[PDB]
Amino acid sequence: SELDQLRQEAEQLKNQIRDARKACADATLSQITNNIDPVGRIQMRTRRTLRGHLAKIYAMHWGTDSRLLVSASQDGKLIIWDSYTTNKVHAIPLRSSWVMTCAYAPSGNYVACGGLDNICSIYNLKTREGNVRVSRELAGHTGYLSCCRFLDDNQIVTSSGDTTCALWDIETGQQTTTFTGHTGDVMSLSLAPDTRLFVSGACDASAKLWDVREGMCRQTFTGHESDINAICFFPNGNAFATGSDDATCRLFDLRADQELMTYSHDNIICGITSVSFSKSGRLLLAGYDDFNCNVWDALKADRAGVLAGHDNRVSCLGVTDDGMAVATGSWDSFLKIWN
Amino acid sequence: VQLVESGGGLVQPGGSRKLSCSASGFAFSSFGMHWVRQAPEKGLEWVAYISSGSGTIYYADTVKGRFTISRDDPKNTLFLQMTSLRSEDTAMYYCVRSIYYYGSSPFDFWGQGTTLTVSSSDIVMTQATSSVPVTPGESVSISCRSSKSLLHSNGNTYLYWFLQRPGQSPQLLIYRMSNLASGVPDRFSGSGSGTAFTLTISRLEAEDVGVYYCMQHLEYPLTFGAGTKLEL
Amino acid sequence: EQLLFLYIIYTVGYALSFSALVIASAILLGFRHLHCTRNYIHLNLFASFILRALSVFIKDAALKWMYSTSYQDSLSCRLVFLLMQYCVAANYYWLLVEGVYLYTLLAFSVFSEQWIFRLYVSIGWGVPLLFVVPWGIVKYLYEDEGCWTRNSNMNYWLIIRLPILFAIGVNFLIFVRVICIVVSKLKANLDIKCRLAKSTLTLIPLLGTHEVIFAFVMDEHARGTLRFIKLFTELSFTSFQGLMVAILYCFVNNEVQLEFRKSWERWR
Amino acid sequence: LSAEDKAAVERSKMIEKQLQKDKQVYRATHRLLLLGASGKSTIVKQIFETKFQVDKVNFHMFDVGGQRDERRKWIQCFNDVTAIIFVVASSSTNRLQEALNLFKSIWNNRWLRTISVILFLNKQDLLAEKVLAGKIEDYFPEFARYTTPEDATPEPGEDPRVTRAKYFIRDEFLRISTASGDGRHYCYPHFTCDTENIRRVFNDCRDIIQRMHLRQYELL
Amino acid sequence: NTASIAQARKLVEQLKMEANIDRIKVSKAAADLMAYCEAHAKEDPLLTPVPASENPFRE
Amino acid sequence: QVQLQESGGGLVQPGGSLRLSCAASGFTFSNYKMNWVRQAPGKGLEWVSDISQSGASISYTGSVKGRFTISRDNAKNTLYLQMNSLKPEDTAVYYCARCPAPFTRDCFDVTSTTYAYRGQGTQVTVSS
Repeated sequence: SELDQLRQEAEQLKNQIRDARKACADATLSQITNNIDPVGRIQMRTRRTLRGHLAKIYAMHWGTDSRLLVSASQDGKLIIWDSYTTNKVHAIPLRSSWVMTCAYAPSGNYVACGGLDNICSIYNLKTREGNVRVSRELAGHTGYLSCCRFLDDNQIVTSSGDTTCALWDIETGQQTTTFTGHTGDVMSLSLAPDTRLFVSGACDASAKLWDVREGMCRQTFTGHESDINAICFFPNGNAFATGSDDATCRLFDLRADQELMTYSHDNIICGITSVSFSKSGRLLLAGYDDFNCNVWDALKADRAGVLAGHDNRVSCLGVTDDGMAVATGSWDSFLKIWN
Repeated sequence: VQLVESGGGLVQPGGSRKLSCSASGFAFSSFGMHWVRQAPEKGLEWVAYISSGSGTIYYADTVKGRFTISRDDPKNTLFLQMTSLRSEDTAMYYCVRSIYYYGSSPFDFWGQGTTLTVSSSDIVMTQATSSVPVTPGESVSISCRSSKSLLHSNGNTYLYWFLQRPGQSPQLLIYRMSNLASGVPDRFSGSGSGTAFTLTISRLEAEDVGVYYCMQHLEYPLTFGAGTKLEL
Repeated sequence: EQLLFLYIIYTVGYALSFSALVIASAILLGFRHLHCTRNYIHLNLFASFILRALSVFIKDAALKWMYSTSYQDSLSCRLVFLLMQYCVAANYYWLLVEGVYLYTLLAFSVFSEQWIFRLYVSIGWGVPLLFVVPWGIVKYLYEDEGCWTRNSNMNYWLIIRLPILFAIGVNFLIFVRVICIVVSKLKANLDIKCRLAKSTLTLIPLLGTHEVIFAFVMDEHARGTLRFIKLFTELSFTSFQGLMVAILYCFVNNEVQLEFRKSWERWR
Repeated sequence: LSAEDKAAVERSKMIEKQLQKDKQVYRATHRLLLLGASGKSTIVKQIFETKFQVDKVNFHMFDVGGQRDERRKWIQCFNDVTAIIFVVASSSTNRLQEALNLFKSIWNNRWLRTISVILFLNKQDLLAEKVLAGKIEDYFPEFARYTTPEDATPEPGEDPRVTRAKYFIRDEFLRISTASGDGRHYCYPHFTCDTENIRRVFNDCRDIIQRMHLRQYELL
Repeated sequence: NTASIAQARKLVEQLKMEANIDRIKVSKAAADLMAYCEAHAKEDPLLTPVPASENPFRE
Repeated sequence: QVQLQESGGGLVQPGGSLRLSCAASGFTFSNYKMNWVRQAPGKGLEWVSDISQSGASISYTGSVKGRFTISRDNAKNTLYLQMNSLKPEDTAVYYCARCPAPFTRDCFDVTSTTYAYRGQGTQVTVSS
């Protein structure tokens, strides 16, 4: 039964990796940041309330212009808001009503949305024929789609419920590579700022780091007790934050291949369903599941800010590319923008 | 894409007619729509305006009462009723597309147009000059001045540029005085500041000679300049 | 001799009841979250009370303040009399609106919400006008009196009553059907006495059916202090209904309760 | 002040009015989640999406036969679903216990805490000849102490013991349902089997509607 | 049983690849992130407050 | 890592006894309700037992109640299953599982042999 020997070097390799991580975790983050000054309870308010969605706002995404933002509701509605004039720039009916994610191309010319039909639909915004239309039906996944993010106007990276992330050439219509290796459904992928690599958190408590071109994993991290719901790379592209059903967040630093901090509290017992850093990084927006969102001092793991606002599950979150606000889309069908 | 105006031609003074615009190939209903007139060998001027969903009509002083504007979205076709006709209306009329949201490019397509023949306060736009001799290869700088500031309190400066080649409908080139249009080569580039504006064309070549119109959109009525002719 | 003491003791109580009722209207108004077309039927109905208790409280000075100090028999009297005698039908028709919406929810399943709500605000405000304007015509032309006095004839004070009787009858009937369907659910399911006690005693004060609880035989309790007993029962039940609709649909409603709980949660 | 943003706001209010229109067409359609282990091809008599109608009331039923069998995430989606058609077989391999723990999980989930289930116990007749010609106690022991309560109307002709088995299964599921959270939601267990179960779904939807309204009015 | 054979082989090669990488001290990582946060700490409108003119959601 | 080691199991005669056990690292063992699952050769899987956070509320499959017993020492972070009066049909691989998320009465564990928070499994054979 040579497989037993296989498991044997597997477990000794796990022991070797953990021992090396002990040899690399020789002073935790909280030890040295202790000497630094606090921040103070940030008194963020609402600034706008976007109210046009017939069903739970399940996903959201700003645009690079830091004014427009797309939002997807599971009544089957993908609507592009302008914030300042709070106007419904576009409102898009979908081929199927159940969607778990929207995406806004950094060029601003496309949006992408997908969900329980496994497909990623990419819609052309800046068409010259008037109304917006679905440019591409990226249909190769076997489970549902949970996150989609744009590299550029032509290639999309999409994580599914079949435990595979993927890279598609949008123009071609077929998948560039299949980032396979996970054991639980991928729940959130986060592109590195340089788009040379990206993290993905899944329902096996493990976060994987891949190489966008070689099409193969490069690291796995495990410091979170339960399924990973949300993930967001640091502005550096060196660390990332993960949020899980354990009701805590974790910093996974990419160079040290391990964890740095935990964001936990005695009161919180609800699975956090969204996460994202601010632009600088010193704050961390964790959209919890007791209807609130918390603002964690990422370098202190204290709770500073509390954005309450909502009257249901906050199912998405995202800061502007210029750090101008936070959009929170809950299950009460309101997007609250916060300065 | 396909804005075919029709109905024009001969008229008697003070008579009546019904100009139409068969508009096909796009999202007709979502498009606000304009009409614009050009006296046979004079500049441009906006005539009448309807909105999306027929929800707001605007008229220029010279045409209110005498002109009617309407649309038929199911038939996908615009309409203008000419009544109380004067001699100053023997001109070519252009059915005009325009859509307004954040970052849009209105006036994105002016139809072919049709001529009408009938025979017996604002923001003033100072053009550069009617005609300017020019040859290919170098860079040209068409100037423009405004009576008021076109820059708004919101942040946008509301000036548009159009180019008319001989014997065809003019084309939008720049919108909000800085932003290039779709299908228009980087060769053209407009800019300016409050009540001072310019269209600069580098690498000038053929397919570039015509009339250059400097119009505004800060408020209704919509104004124009006479149009700077360029040559060969 | 004595019921005057009841009136002058409950004047402030009824004013503060009006106050609690407008307070409950404000609570169902402001939150932006308790808003729903089920609550706009409520939130106006409370105003139809606010139209009444204004009358019996601020009409009181029509018999005290002006009689504390004959020309007043101009419009300035009968117009305020019509204000009161119209707000009465406004109340007795907003109770009917609430009932008809109850039946609309619990009966049929395909109908536009905003359209039906506009139809209800009409049927709740117009109809008292549409049958108090003929009262205006008659009591202006055919038997007009000073300040439009109590009851000129048998069939000419029928004007204000017969449609109000229709409203009260429809409220009772829809109440009976609501209770029939409630108990049908309850005994079709997989201690009821508390259930039906609390249920019906909440369903009656809202629909305003108590009047037809003690309205079988008339013109026989007119002696032996029985007339004053009837006055006490009817006046107390009506002057309580204003407090009670608010108390049972604005203070004991779990939705507004959890709204206040979360609001205080949001008050650090 | 809305110089060119006036036309923007005009198109915004036009699209917002469109949002009102499809609010009319949404709040009046019944989203129900199929959850299999049939009639779904017949319940659309009138691939994943399935739209149909009963008494001018329109039903949008989502089947989920396209996912991997780890549901703890792609089921939260249906917290706003009207009902869950929980199509479970009557002949159990141990199918009845897996179905039982699936039903229990659905009932207990924090998002589906307030969703009524419609239980369909398929193939009851097939179970009838299966357990008649030759078993139940071989999987559930407490079937030996069980007898049909007098408030259970049988289908005449078959064995009271077959009816006893059917109602034992139904009594297990309703013990689940009542064991926690009768305050918000209720199981409506039918006994499928080739009739119009569409009528059963429709009547149960009416029952759930009326119960929710009576519960906001503080009556039920 | 060969599915587990293949999966164990692929898992173990992946373990080898992830084990034979460089790895830096959490002292280095934490100091780097702290320096980044203290540098770009006057350049983000979420943590860093901005007057009510150019917080263009205000009104 | 959320790892669940199991121990105990082998060839035993019918009617015997056995105490298969589970040592779990990688979570606060208190917060979840544990499980025992099994796969009998030629068959899929099935769930056998349940024990809550405190272990107060417990459950079994019909064909093992009274016979088998499930206990958990949260202080020692371990889950025990005492099998007694076994049967030839009880030969199967036994996996110690934990429910996906904490502080809940919800569980989605058994699968088409595709689940993340179960141990590797101990064989248990009951034959001569």
